[PDB]
Amino acid sequence: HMCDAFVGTWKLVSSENFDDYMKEVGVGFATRKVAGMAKPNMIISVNGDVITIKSESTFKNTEISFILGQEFDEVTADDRKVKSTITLDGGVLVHVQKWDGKSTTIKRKREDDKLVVECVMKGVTSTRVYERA
Ligand SMILES: Cc1ccc(Cc2nnn[nH]2)cc1Oc1ccccc1
Repeated sequence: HMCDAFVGTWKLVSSENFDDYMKEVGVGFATRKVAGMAKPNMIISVNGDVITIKSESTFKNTEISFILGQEFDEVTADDRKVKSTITLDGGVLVHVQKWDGKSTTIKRKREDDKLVVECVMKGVTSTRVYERA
């Protein structure tokens, strides 16, 4: 029941400061522009201890499956090869990606009927708000 409130299909409805976040991460111009247009559907499911998060959009379709606290390899939508660990901290899913001596954290939170995604790279945060699809 660990992620009950996250499970479901969610659609992006707003984004703030995402271009700057992507710049800070190192994403190039053309990828930033096409990625920034995307309105993904995020599909979260749980089967036993395995959590799956899919992101489907015109830009890219991605899928990760993981166990909390157990590091895994991820190829991000912008093609970084990262080492990821996802944990639950006080009801927030905290996803840390490490690559090339850099780090970024993506937090997913349930707030009212929304799922809020906060992405941080050094001093730069972006907030992406999803609603149930
Ligand atoms: C690369 C990347 C970094 C951070 C985030 C933030 C995020 N995670 N979940 N919701 N938003 C998304 C990223 O990838 C995508 C960008 C656009 C469309 C599809 C995927």
